[PDB]
Amino acid sequence: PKSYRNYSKTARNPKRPFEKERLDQELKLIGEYGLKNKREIWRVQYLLAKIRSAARYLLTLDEKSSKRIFQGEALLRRMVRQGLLGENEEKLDYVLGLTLPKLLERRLQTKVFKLGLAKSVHHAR
Amino acid sequence: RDGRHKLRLTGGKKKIHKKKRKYELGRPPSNTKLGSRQVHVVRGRGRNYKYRAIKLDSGSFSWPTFGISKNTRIIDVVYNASNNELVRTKTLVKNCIVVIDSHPFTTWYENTFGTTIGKSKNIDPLLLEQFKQGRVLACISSRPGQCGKADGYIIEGDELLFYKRKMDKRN
Amino acid sequence: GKGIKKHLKRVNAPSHWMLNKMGGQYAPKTSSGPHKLLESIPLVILLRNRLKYALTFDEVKMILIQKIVKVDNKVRTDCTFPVGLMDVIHITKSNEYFRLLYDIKGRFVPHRITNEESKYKLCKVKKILLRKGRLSIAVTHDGRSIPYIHPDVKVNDTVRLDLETGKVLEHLKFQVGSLVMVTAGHSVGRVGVISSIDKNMGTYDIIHVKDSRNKVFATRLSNVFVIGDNTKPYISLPREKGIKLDIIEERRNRLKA
RNA sequence: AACCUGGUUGAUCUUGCCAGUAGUCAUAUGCUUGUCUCAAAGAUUAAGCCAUGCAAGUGAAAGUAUAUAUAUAUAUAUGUAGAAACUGCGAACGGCUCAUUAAAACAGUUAUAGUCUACUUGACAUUUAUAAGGAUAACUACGGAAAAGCUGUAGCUAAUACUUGCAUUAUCCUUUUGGAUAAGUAUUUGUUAGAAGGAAUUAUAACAAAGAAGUAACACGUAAAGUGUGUAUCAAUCGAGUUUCUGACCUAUCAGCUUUUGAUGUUAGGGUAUUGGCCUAACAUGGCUAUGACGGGUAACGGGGAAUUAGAGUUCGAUUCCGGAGAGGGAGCCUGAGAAAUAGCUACCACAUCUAAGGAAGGCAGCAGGCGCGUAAAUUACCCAAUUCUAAAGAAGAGAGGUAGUGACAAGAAAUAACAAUGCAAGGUUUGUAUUGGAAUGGUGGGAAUUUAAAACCUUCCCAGAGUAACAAUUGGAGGGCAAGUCUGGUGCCAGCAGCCGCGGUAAUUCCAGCUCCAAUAGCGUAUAUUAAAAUUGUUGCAGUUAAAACGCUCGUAGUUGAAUUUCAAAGAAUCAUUCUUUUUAAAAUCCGAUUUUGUUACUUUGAGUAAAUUAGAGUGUUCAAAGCAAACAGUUAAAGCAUUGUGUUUGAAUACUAUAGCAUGGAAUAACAAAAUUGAACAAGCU
RNA sequence: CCGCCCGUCGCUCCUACCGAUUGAAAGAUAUGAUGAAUUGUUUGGACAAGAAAAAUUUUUUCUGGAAAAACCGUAAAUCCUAUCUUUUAAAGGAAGGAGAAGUCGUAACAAGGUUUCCGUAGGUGAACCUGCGGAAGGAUCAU
RNA sequence: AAUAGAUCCGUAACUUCGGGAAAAGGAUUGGCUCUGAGGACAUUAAUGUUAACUCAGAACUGAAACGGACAAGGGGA
Repeated sequence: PKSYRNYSKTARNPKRPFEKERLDQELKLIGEYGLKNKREIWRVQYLLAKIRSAARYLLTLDEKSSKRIFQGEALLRRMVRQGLLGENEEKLDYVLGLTLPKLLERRLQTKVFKLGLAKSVHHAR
Repeated sequence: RDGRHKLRLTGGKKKIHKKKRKYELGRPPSNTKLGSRQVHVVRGRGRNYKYRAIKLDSGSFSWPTFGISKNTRIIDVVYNASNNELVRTKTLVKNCIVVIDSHPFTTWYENTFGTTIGKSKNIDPLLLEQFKQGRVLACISSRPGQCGKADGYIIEGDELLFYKRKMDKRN
Repeated sequence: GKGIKKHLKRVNAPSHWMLNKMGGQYAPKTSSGPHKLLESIPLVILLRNRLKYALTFDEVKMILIQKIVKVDNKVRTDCTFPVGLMDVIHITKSNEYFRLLYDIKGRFVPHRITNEESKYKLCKVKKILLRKGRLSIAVTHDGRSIPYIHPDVKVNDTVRLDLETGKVLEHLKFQVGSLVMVTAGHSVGRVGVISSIDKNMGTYDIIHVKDSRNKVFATRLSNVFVIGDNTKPYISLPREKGIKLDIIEERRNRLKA
């Protein structure tokens, strides 16, 4: 009967819809990464919250515990492949500390603008 | 016809869904009288046949102190531990007490032992007197409503004394 | 009515069949036969999903119509035939011999075997029944009845069976040195040496089994299969050799390539 | 993301609620809507009523063919097929719905040493024979009835339909070998003996009685002897019926229920596939209950799960899977391995169809579709190509299922531009900003490749095809909460707005409009319900002098809670200065100076057994993502690997969770219980 | 304090309650009565086939057997009665809430002009008054 | 006129808690053949002799009738 393939939301509404400083920060990010909607930044911070929750749960676990010494390097290698952490990074505190612009730097439009090709981020989009 | 519609252990009434199933069944009883041998066939679960006897005259009967079974005929039914209506209407059931012909047993004793395996059992007088009469008391051991044949063993010793006292400080 | 069900939903199918969610609504319900549905695979999925010889159930039927594939050196044509825990599958057109076995991850794999080895199947006796005449029959995991077994054979032993003649060749006991393969637990697929046997009165008997790298795992007595003595397994094993690895260090050998 | 804000006042600090805020795989509805992917969908109310059509059939070696057609050497032998019909199997699966149901169903955990079990699989049998009997369909002829999946009579023929019925083996002894002896599968009865289980009235064996059903009077052809069909018993398997323990929402303005009418138990029987008050007869007076019985309510099918979660929790679960139940409501029954079956039958009730009026026929909570009900839900479409089931099993069917149609239920990605030069503003020749003016690209139309059962969609290619890129984005607001106007007209306590506080009586920042601005954005409002907010249900974690709230007081049972006390330390290696690892030290049984067990439970630690889907999570560039469970690698055209000339190779589909109850398991602490004196032992010797 | 504020009585609207009417309706149980269909058993007995004889026909017997009938049982359905549940009509009665500048008084808040309040009892147009015993939340923390 | 005896079942409002009450309202009843229960008395745990009608249950039976005549409440609001 019902289809067996799943689907999930990728964004979460902020709640407290009219914080002035939150709106200003969102507009700054939107304008300086040239993205069409704040739904997109909501997706980015939803993903960021996912990674952060995984990281803090792992940090709660004691060192050399099996769950930590499996999932920690799983997550760490995923972040390294994504380019979110550098070589000087080795621990989970840094993946806890990575931020929204650091996540946004990896979008295609930002990368192509940085490499050239398009002279504006909106041109890249 | 089995399982439900009763009261709970606490005395409460249980609501009834799940209308009656076939595997609960509950066939009507067979009031097996004694008469010309006639049995019917009941097709139980799995096409297994059950022989429902309605009338029997004869059957296998065992002298257990010798462990020898001979076919004889049932003359009467005289006692049954359950409802007293069963003996009055002369129905054969599993634990019924019957009177059977003892001539095959006496003839077998004469033929093998002589006179009137683990032989030389010395018999007993209470059963000897019954043999001399010619009719002997026996207890059914099969289920005529299930196997389709009445069959049992001669009672002797303390159980014979018990049943004789119960049938006839007495009336 | 409420007779026997004759359909299997895909998600209700056994997990080790590895059938995909979206690949239809039903799974092939294995026909009744030598092995339980849970501890066997139908040869339709054996040579459609594992060997990839057939792409559809109709192609499985196409293979089966010609009396090519033989299960225990005899021709099988039922599409949903339970192949079972361990036995030989001979495909004559391609001239290949398989033994059905368990990987360390608890899944059924056809392991390549030689023609010489394809005549030596192993059967785990499950019951010893004496019938009329004091004649003894061993009932094995294969659902097979072997009359006139050697009186030394016990209820948890195993016997090497010749497929051509259907006769026992030798038997294997269950001492603390007999190597076994676990069949249905968390440790399905592991091969060990049996460290100890604990026999609880009236409940499941547990056995602790020592691995090659000296790691011990416990299991229920009914879920083991004696394979050999301490010297060597009497059958060949898949490439993992029944050696399970910790997941944290399977990753390292996956990465090094 | 472990959050708060407006409102009682002249002002203040509280309690306290109202209101705001966000989510909802949560429903409806309003406005709006250019793409693609993904896909819920007559559950809520009416398990209400249904026109029509379809939804279970089946013959490729293998039961029965002079209906009939055909082809080879020549009326001969082979055949190939084959309508109908008999026979066999299936139709007890699937699909739908959630009415009933409150220890019932279900779930985890057992038992069946208390049972049944078709197909399939392995074993393997006992008390005229160169091949036995009638009797029937199809068919033929005569018919009846308005009508039906109605059928009478007469005549023949088959069968794997129905029914009869035809070696031999084993054992004792002199001792390869000679004579001798015996002959029932299940099932039932009586008397006995007795490879396993945890425990046997077990397997099995002997004796004495019965005794089914069978052991082929059947059909086609594989190695350069086979198969099909059928058959007794055992075993396996697909299952099923009962069954152990434990687990459920609200209600005491339900406190005593059950027991003639079986309630609880014993005995004997009947019945069943089997156990059982399941039923019967006799007997006894039991059984449950404030740890909530018995009742009532549920807008209650249960669970896997879902929403919301910092942690606890609260709410939901008709609905993919599993289990249960039902086919308008009841009841009864046939066949069958399996049904108390409903696209099977019988009857009653309620509906309801045809009728020539005599009689027939029905069950959409199957797929579409219609009426009704409603706030509330799609096509009387295509196909068996995939998944899988049934068959006489390749070849036929399947409204199962798949495909498309409707579809702003939800979910994911993502257009409505981007860029160069002056004028203007800001700044030491840097940013923003109306003009031009060329690129770029979808949306769209057409052809094609492709896809597909066919078609459509996606993708890809080729033609056209954007300047007011008219290829024109909306929804709701602008006093505070809460982002955004003391801007301009109209109205003037009216109209109206306003979730709350409030605005409106001529200057209305709040109504009706325009402009501008704000918010979210192909989406945005509204209503209802629910979660967080709510530490305003508080176990974590509330409050009770005065805000609501200590019984008037004491006794007191259930419940909850309960002082201390019984085996303590020393010594030795390794990180950094400490931390960490190891041995013994009373008594009783074990091993000839040493070899090894020493209450029960809770609790706690480890395991075992854990269906998937969902969840967490490992891997994997579906162009990303939602996803899925795949995939990856050399190859303008062949090296290498291995095989003794060819064969692609490497893989992955993990792990975790799966109660609180049950099984096993290490345990020193903390808790109980046990044992412990108006006395109770142990040892030695003698005695029975 | 020209503050605030209480109650009766008038008028309107809304909600709920009591209510004679042996009120009404729909359900659900239980007993009783009748009782379709049907398992089983028995009684049956249309005939359909056998065994005997005469050289087209007859008797007897064996099974097998359809209508039909009876009796236990399973038991639909209908009716009576009783009880319970839900909904509901109603003369009249008596509340609560809301509304409007209505009428009468001044109960409380100041020692509110008789301090207030509690329990109880009686009385009065209404707020209320009075008796008895209490409390300070009193207008007294005090020879 | 309607039952009306007896046994079994069931019994409301109201109430001064005693009643109402035989409330209301149901079922059964003959004959025959049986079954079961209820006592007293003596011998060295056990065996015999003997008596009332009183209940309960079951078959069978009949023109479905049985407190067969007699006798004998009508109830309810």
